[PDB]
Amino acid sequence: KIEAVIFDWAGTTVDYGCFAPLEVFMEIFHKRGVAITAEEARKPMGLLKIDHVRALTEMPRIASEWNRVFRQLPTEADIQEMYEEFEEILFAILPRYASPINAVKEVIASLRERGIKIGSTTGYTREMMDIVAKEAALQGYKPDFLVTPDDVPAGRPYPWMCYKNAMELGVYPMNHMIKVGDTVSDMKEGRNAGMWTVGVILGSSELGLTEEEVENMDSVELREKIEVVRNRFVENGAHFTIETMQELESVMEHIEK
Amino acid sequence: KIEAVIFDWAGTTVDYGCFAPLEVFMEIFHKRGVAITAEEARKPMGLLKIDHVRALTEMPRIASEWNRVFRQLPTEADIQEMYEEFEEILFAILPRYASPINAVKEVIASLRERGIKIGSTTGYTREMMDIVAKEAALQGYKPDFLVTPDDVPAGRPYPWMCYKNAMELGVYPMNHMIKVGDTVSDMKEGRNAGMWTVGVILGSSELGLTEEEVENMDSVELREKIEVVRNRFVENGAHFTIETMQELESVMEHIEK
Ligand SMILES: [Mg+2]
Ligand SMILES: [Mg+2]
Repeated sequence: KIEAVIFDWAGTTVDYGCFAPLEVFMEIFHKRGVAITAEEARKPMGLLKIDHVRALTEMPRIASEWNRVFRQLPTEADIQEMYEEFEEILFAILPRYASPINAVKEVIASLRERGIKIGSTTGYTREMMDIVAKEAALQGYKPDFLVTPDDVPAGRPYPWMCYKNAMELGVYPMNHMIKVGDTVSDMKEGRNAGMWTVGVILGSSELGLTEEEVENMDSVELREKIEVVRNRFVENGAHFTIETMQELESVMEHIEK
Repeated sequence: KIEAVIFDWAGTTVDYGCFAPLEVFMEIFHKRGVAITAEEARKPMGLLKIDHVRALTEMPRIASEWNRVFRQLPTEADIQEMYEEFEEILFAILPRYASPINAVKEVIASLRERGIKIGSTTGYTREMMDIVAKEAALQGYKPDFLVTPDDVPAGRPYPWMCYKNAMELGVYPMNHMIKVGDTVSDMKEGRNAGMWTVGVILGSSELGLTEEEVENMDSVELREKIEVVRNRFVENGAHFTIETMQELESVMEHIEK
């Protein structure tokens, strides 16, 4: 029944905990004397990078501190300067985050043996993806297809990129495909496309932890942050949720019944 | 609630009985000393033209007859040559086959007044549609969007053309769109695409009759042929069937339940 699985990139396939963008947003502000925290930086993590910045700008705690430094509130010009800077820095360090999350590679290998096609969509622009995809392929991961917002009329949560994949992979109907992501938007997109939607937890942008803090966190404590997200997913359309990609072929087996 | 209707062209919105291609397909085979019947000629109607030709040669009855006449099955060269001919003959007559089927325009206008999007897919190439769509517009019919196989990996039965229509009209999921066509390939295209599928009988390729033949036929005989086409559309996936486009609106309402 299931002939293809469509994977997201950041916090699903690579970039454990999806920090690259977080790391950058913090820098552009820190260098302006208005240092923000991972929480509020990740707070928006889900909309256009351009609008993501503007969001931080309108965050009362940040807005005030900005008006303290520059003796004035952010200007549409500032947003545009901070956005240009965001990209330049992101391009620069994107390679350092393009490593396949330790579990994933073997999983992909297993699915390909079952004759199951591998697709993918993303929030990163084609420019960014070129860089991310290149480093990931060297490091062992390369989907059969990839699409970015640039390829379509609009990115997430629209199902456009998902249809493009089905088109190229040659798979139909949409319920013969699974969408796997690490954020609310990933769930929306999956449903809007009429496909089986799943959500990874450990290493997601939602769980926001690094491999380090995960391997060295209080079990009880961690087993709780996992739920604030696993639940968070189902509350957005995830026909299912998995702590790790190691549970993927299992969900497939379930679905196919 | 439905938001868009994707109409096929010939036999559905224009060219009553889809006659434009008919004699060209029979002519190309008749020059080789291999006669075919309209039924055969019409079987693959709706598919991309080159595919339609290849499909004809695939047909046992025809393949055997060709093998017997030439002492070998049809070749890619044969196919490619007949196609080159098919195009020459078709192009010089296409303008004469872009007239809207009688009451279709009232329907369309009614759909628009209800805020419904109008998309379309076809088996004709982009070059062919240039002629057909131009003439159709002058005669008052012009959907919001048009898609030929030249815009996607493949034509019918694949649901690719339907997805582009969805991307353009910005409608999702596919279950919010209805597909209307006059052939078997139109039916398989709707179910494959995951939308509500409908087949129109009077004027359809499948009915293969002209307006004269339909208004001057033994009523009893007529209702009987309608039944075969009808049974045929369903047999191939149609969710509902209608005799004319006047019924469409009503089937939409039924579905909205
Ligand atoms: Mg992501
Ligand atoms: Mg037709």
